[PDB]
Amino acid sequence: AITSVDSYLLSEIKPRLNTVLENCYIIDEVLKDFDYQTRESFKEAFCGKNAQHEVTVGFNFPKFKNNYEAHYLIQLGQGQETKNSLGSIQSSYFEATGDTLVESSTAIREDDKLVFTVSKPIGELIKVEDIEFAKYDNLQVEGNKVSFKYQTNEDYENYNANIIFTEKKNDSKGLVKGFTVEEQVTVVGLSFNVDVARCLDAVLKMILISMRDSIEEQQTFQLQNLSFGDIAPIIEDGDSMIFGRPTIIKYTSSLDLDYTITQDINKLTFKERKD
Amino acid sequence: AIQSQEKGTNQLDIGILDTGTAIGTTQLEKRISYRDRFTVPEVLMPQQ
Repeated sequence: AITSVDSYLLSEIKPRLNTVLENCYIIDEVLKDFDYQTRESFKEAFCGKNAQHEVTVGFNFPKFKNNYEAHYLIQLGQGQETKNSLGSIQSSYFEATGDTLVESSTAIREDDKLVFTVSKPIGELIKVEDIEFAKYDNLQVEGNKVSFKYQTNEDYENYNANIIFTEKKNDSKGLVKGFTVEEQVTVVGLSFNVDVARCLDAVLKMILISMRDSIEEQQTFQLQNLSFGDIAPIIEDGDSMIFGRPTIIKYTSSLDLDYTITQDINKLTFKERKD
Repeated sequence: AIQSQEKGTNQLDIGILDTGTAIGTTQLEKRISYRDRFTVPEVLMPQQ
């Protein structure tokens, strides 16, 4: 599973940043240490549902003009290989598996079992929220749905559960070959007003903190490290300077490829010899 | 009066940017100051 850190960063940042800027309480919590003036100015400009001004995020070298009132700029940076396993072997799988999904699913009644439906089939069930099925419940997964004994659990006929599971792709089996890569990605906020840049950097730090609970980087992009540069004038040739403070984010991910195996043994030929 | 008007374009990682030099000459008795602002309604500029 080749990793595109930049796209993941963008997808995590955009909705999360919009949600954070949606409400004032979270912003006030974030900007507790800042002075009244800059805090209130940033809140007036960008914060709130009905904010007239808006921030943006995008990759570097855009052929079009880019808004320099407040923008998050991303560039890919360097990368390095840090650790390897014997034969480049990372893991072995019997059934092809895709991404790990989290889905909410209300309990349902079936003639012998309570069940939960899901969007897609199941390759493996990791966890059901606040449940530890015993032998009596006889937890079974049958494609799309997971099921447990009806009678002794009948109080929970409409349990508002949620599920963490894994997609199923194929029944084939193979080996995972790959290594670990230690990658650096640079993120910088741009603004002709330095105070806006400072507040933007603080918001960036908070959303990076919040991201650590995300499933994907919990499973794929562990060992997050941060590093901040100095406030510098990005450009001097305009009528007014652009000010930005670059930040460097580090991640560790496992670049890997699935090598299928067609060998399947189903018969044995134990015979003696004579001389 | 205005001369040498230039629409100098710099293409960078942040994006494209319009900046250039234009040399002007005033009337008598007028004392301009740093970062004064002028606007020419007559002349229109294309942008995309």
